[PDB]
Amino acid sequence: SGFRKMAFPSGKVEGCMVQVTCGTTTLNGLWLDDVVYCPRHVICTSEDMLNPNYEDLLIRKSNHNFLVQAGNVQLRVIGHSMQNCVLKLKVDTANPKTPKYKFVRIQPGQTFSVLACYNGSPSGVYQCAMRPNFTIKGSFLNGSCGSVGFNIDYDCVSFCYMHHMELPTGVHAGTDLEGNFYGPFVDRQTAQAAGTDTTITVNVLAWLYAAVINGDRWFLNRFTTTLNDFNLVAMKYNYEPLTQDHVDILGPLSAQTGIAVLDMCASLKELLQNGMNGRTILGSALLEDEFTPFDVVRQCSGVTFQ
Amino acid sequence: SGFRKMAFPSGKVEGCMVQVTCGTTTLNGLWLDDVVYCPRHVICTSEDMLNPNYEDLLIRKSNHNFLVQAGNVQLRVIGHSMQNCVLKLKVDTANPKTPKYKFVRIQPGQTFSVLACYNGSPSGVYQCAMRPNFTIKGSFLNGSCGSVGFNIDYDCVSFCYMHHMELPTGVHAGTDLEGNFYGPFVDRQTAQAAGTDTTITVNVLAWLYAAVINGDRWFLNRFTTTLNDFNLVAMKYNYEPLTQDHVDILGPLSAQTGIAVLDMCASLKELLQNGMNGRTILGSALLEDEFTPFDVVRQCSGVTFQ
Ligand SMILES: *[C@@H](CS(C)(=O)=O)[C@H](CCC(N)=O)NC(=O)[C@H](CC(C)C)NC(=O)[C@@H](NC(=O)[C@H](CC)NC(=O)CCOCCOCCOCCOCCNC(=O)CCCC[C@H]1[SH]=C[C@@H]2NC(=O)N[C@@H]21)C(C)(C)C
Ligand SMILES: *[C@@H](CS(C)(=O)=O)[C@H](CCC(N)=O)NC(=O)[C@H](CC(C)C)NC(=O)[C@@H](NC(=O)[C@H](CC)NC(=O)CCOCCOCCOCCOCCNC(=O)CCCC[C@H]1[SH]=C[C@@H]2NC(=O)N[C@@H]21)C(C)(C)C
Ligand SMILES: [Cl-]
Ligand SMILES: [Cl-]
Ligand SMILES: [Cl-]
Ligand code: NA
Ligand code: NA
Repeated sequence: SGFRKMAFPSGKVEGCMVQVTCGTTTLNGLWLDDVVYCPRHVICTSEDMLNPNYEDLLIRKSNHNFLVQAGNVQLRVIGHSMQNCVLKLKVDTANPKTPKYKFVRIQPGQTFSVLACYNGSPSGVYQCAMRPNFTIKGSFLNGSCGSVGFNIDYDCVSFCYMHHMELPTGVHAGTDLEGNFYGPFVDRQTAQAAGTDTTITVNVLAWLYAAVINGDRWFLNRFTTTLNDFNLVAMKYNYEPLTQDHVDILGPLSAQTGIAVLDMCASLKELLQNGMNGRTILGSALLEDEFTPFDVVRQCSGVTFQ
Repeated sequence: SGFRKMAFPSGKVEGCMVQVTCGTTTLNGLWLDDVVYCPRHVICTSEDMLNPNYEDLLIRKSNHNFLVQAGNVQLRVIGHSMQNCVLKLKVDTANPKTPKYKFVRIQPGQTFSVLACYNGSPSGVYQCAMRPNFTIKGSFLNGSCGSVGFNIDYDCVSFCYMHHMELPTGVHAGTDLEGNFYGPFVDRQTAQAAGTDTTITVNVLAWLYAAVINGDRWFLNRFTTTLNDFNLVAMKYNYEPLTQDHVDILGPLSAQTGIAVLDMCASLKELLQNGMNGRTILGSALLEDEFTPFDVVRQCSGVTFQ
């Protein structure tokens, strides 16, 4: 038993991380097969990141204007193209450690592991969620771009995020592995703001089910609620409205625990209105929203089948 | 910027994980060089884990009573010995992926990454701390024994924990890699209890420095305190007494931020007496104690030198 912010094992992604340098710009690349993927802003100088012309910048470059190092061993670039906001660099050697993989574009509320990298080298792993405003609450410094987010399913790595920038609020923005931004953001040093964020209601409910699985039951009450009366309360506390589809995906946890989804909604309603009274739930004084229903089943049972 | 519960990249440890089976007991082993390390209770049957005689159980076994699988490929055992609560299994093949490593025994308050494993296969990574009562607040199920805790320094893996059991309070106990229990625990299914736990004061202070580094400053006040007047308050809230040695190891964060350690103690005193008033610090309503001073410097700067 126990319930932690759990990330996927990072080794399969570590074997893909390389360094990419173009001019006075160095960052991280993802080496899969004979392609290295990386943020297109590697082709900028610092003096030219406010409103760059990537199209011009790219034609002006040749394959020898890209040092790719896999640790110590240079990889010769033999081709270069841009898709949306990523650079694809064709190299002369397929990565022997390329895992089984997919490029996926995730939905807001979905979680993933981030391998934070510097100088093409893995530094740390943590878990986070695509926020409803298409930002992530990451931990990233200068040099971290090209770090990726991923889920693992079987021996299959689903890459979902590549890091590009920090907004002034201290939150992070990036792309899918086809180079398409999550949210209404562009890769330039302009005054962009995220939407006001919201609490991921279905994840809060999933995490109250994890608390019950782990013997933490004090907040369960004898009441029920309708979906609309729940949303009337929840939206007052800046929770996303709960949808029938979200009730549906909670069904397996409801069946496992014997607590009806709208009964768990009743418990959450009372927690929002009354607060916790100095109590905690799985060691938290806040209601956590960065575990999906799948995350709860994986950590509480699925891992034993690894 | 940003501050997450960050684990070390797990790939170097993933390359060491194998499965060990002896009879009706399967768990995880750590394969370094030509030795596999694992909990000695692999030599029990379930019916015989209440008060086993490991000495007897061990002599009754031969090298062919141990199936070691590195994924699909069996490793022939050519010798077997017991040190404290670990089994060492000599095999005929040194692990080609053995990292540079040390066995270290950590202190209470120190943090480490856990690679949780089932069937000799990596399932998840999370960060935790050796609690003052020599337990850890883990996430472990049936099949997880032999999962390890570690820190990485350079390319060097310091192994500090091997998982053996869960106490009735839902917390975890285990050994160093020489098989010595952290705390007053034994590897048998008897009614053992941990000491009442305490809050790791120096880690709370480290995490208030991380909050200041990351622009979260609301809780800083104009006051100072003496060490004894601080401990008078802190011990009332179940905090470990702050020692001069703990003040000393906060010095680098004090110099970086320009906030004197005893001024930060004054801010923590006011937080303990008044509470947060619905405010949060780095997204928490509780004062977090599972980041060391080193953890804060690593995540806020050190990683850029990876
Ligand atoms: C990874 C990179 S690496 C290489 O280090 O590995 C890092 C990861 C960072 C992290 N901590 O997570 N990423 C980066 O460093 C980013 C790279 C960028 C290429 C995306 N950068 C950042 O993350 C930086 N973040 C930002 O800069 C953010 C969001 C991008 N923004 C801000 O912080 C707020 C800044 O606002 C300042 C105001 O900016 C301008 C306002 O925008 C509107 C104007 O836009 C149109 C521009 N117009 C022109 O240029 C016209 C020119 C010609 C006509 C002119 S000339 C005379 C006329 N008069 C006029 O008025 N106009 C006419 C960072 C580093 C975190 C801060
Ligand atoms: C990893 C293993 S694996 C194989 O699955 O990979 C797992 C990880 C578990 C996890 N979730 O983290 N680990 C385990 O399964 C552990 C393996 C063990 C070998 C350590 N087990 C556990 O973690 C279990 N945990 C526990 O069992 C814990 C702590 C060990 N304890 C409890 O939960 C509380 C249980 O208390 C029950 C009472 O027990 C007995 C009281 O103890 C005092 C007595 O001790 C002396 C015994 N005396 C004798 O035997 C005397 C016999 C002869 C004389 C007798 S006969 C007639 C006379 N009359 C008398 O009165 N006496 C005389 C677990 C699985 C989590 C619950
Ligand atoms: Cl939701
Ligand atoms: Cl302390
Ligand atoms: Cl909290
Ligand atoms: Na919803
Ligand atoms: Na102390």
